[PDB]
Amino acid sequence: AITSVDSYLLSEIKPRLNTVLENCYIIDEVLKDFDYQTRESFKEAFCGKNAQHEVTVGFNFPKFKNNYEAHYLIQLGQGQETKNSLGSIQSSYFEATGDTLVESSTAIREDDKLVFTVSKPIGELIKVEDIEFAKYDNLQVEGNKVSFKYQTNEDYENYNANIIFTEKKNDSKGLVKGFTVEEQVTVVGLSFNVDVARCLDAVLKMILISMRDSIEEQQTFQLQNLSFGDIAPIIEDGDSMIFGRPTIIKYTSSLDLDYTITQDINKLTFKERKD
Amino acid sequence: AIQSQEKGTNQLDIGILDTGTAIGTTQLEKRISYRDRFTVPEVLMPQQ
Repeated sequence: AITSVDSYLLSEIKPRLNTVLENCYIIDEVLKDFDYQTRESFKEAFCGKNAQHEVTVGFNFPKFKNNYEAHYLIQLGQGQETKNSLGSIQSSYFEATGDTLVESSTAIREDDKLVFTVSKPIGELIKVEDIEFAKYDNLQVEGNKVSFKYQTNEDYENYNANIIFTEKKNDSKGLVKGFTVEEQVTVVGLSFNVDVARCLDAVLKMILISMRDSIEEQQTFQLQNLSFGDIAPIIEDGDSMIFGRPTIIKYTSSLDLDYTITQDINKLTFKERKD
Repeated sequence: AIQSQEKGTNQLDIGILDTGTAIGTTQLEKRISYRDRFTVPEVLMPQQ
């Protein structure tokens, strides 16, 4: 599973940043240490549902003009290989598996079992929220749905559960070959007003903190490290300077490829010899 | 009066940017100051 850190960063940042800027309480919590003036100015400009001004995020070298009132700029940076396993072997799988999904699913009644439906089939069930099925419940997964004994659990006929599971792709089996890569990605906020840049950097730090609970980087992009540069004038040739403070984010991910195996043994030929 | 008007374009990682030099000459008795602002309604500029 080749990793595109930049796209993941963008997808995590955009909705999360919009949600954070949606409400004032979270912003006030974030900007507790800042002075009244800059805090209130940033809140007036960008914060709130009905904010007239808006921030943006995008990759570097855009052929079009880019808004320099407040923008998050991303560039890919360097990368390095840090650790390897014997034969480049990372893991072995019997059934092809895709991404790990989290889905909410209300309990349902079936003639012998309570069940939960899901969007897609199941390759493996990791966890059901606040449940530890015993032998009596006889937890079974049958494609799309997971099921447990009806009678002794009948109080929970409409349990508002949620599920963490894994997609199923194929029944084939193979080996995972790959290594670990230690990658650096640079993120910088741009603004002709330095105070806006400072507040933007603080918001960036908070959303990076919040991201650590995300499933994907919990499973794929562990060992997050941060590093901040100095406030510098990005450009001097305009009528007014652009000010930005670059930040460097580090991640560790496992670049890997699935090598299928067609060998399947189903018969044995134990015979003696004579001389 | 205005001369040498230039629409100098710099293409960078942040994006494209319009900046250039234009040399002007005033009337008598007028004392301009740093970062004064002028606007020419007559002349229109294309942008995309």
